[PDB]
Amino acid sequence: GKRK
Amino acid sequence: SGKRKKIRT
Amino acid sequence: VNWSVEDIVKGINSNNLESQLQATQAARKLLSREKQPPIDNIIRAGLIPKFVSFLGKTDCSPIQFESAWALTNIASGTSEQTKAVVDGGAIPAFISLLASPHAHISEQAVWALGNIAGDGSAFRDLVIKHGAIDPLLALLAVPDLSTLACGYLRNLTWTLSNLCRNKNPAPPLDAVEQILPTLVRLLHHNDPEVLADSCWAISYLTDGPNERIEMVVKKGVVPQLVKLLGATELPIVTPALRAIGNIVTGTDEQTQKVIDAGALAVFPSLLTNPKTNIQKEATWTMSNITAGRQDQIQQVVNHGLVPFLVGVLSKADFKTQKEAAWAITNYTSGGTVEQIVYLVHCGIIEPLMNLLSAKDTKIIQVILDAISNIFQAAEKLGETEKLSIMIEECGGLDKIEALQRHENESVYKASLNLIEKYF
Repeated sequence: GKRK
Repeated sequence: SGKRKKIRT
Repeated sequence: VNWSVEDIVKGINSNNLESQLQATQAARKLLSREKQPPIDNIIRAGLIPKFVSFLGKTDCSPIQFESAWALTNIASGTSEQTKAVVDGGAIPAFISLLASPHAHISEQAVWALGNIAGDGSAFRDLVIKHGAIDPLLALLAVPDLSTLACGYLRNLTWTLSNLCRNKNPAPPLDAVEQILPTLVRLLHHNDPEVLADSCWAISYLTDGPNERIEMVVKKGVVPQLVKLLGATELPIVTPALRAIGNIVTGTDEQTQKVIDAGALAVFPSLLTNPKTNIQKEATWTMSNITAGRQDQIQQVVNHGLVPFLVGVLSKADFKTQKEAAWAITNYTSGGTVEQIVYLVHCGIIEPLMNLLSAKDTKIIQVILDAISNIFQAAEKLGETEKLSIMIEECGGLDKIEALQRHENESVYKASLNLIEKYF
């Protein structure tokens, strides 16, 4: 999943 | 460019 | 020149506007000196309220200017120094000066408001509540930005970027919506400092939830951002890349707009860029692209970027190597068997194994997860043994066996599971  | 604050000299 | 604070006070306390002007200019010169400007001594002399009242002297424009410059420089300091300016009443007085017929006074007010807003979210929001946005944007409501003086436009862009900046909270949604059409226009301007600060503003606005990203992407700026990603000036590339990176942290559809705009064709250069921070932020961006859909992974493949990820894993600053490890774990979590096979054919195994010698627990966990995902793909092809041999040949089995006896529990569990199942 994405990592901000 | 990008500085939080800028002093005028 | 070189007045004492005592003499400045004496002149400012005279009942003589010209004596006050001369003393205020002397304060401005003291505050303008390159080394250790005596901000606190001026504050402690009590001069901020006088400066603030001088901002309102429409019949004496020179003293408006000198006091604006003095207060700009006081506000350029610590939060306590900026607070002293705000507590003097300066915000509405500067906003009133935005409408001055003297361009050098309007610009000085722009600058001061940028320092105040740049302090942090509370002063930013207070500048907005006093009504700064309308008159700032009115200064840029011209048919062609190129008719404005360059320094003035740069200061306007910089101040608008500080109204876009900071989090907890992010700027008011309605303020962002008000500013964005002007920011879009500034992003197409041809001055490098305007472009840099416009990019910084967009990078702030895309640093947050996907709804904020969407507000920016809907304005159609992603193609201009990708063009700027290609600029030769590092002050432009840095914020353009930060903004692109932020956008691909969003939905798969937001990421696809970056891909459609041609961004991946710039990554051969970004992933080999001599500036460490560019390589690191490019690899972070790649890791959020490889966390996307299989057809987006496929675009990474088609653009020839897997060899570049192998390169960054093999040799780069450690922080960049960590982002690369993340990019590989995301790739192998989301990819097809064919895509994962391709990764192995590009040489991922040996550099991955070499990074198991790092003293950072998180990167070890990430690499073990990736190795597991690759083994799963191998299981579906019946090639687990071939992969085991490859891992053993490059020294990887030794490193995993060692990791069985590791302080962190998740590391030990993962290593033992790998060995029992495949070795």
